[PDB]
Amino acid sequence: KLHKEPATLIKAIDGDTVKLMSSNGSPMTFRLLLVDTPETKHPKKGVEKYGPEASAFTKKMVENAKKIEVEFDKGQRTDKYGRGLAYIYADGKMVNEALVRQGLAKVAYVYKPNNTHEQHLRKSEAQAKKEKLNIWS
Ligand SMILES: Cc1cn([C@H]2C[C@H](OP(=O)(O)O)[C@@H](COP(=O)(O)O)O2)c(=O)[nH]c1=O
Ligand SMILES: [Ca+2]
Repeated sequence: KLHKEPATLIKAIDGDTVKLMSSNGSPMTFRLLLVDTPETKHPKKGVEKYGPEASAFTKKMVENAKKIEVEFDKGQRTDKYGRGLAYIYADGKMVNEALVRQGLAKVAYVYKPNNTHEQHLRKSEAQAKKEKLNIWS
């Protein structure tokens, strides 16, 4: 149902933003749907706590994968900054979920109709909270 396709890593930027080579054949910046990892680049809030950890996690995950796939939700495919909005998978593992599960991101920016995996992400977030991991420590 959801549109999914292969992509190739260009570079990991931070915990929730990565540059990939789309099936299109064009280099694009992707921002992970439904999550927010702590900031590491913008002068507002600074280098938030867990930022570097979130960044390291994502980098590790995409750099070690055999296969990267991008899955678009049902509504808009790009944000106002021109970033592609998707669920990213590394060897069939959802990075968006992986981060939440570890308490390295919170569920955020839920913009209907792009919320197909919201409940899934929410459950993982509840578990991380319950286990008092990283952000929830
Ligand atoms: C995740 C996501 C973020 N965004 C926008 C909202 C925020 O804009 P503003 O910058 O105007 O606040 C910003 C959050 O991204 P970052 O966490 O990368 O900064 O990107 C969307 O528009 N749609 C989305 O699905
Ligand atoms: Ca962020």
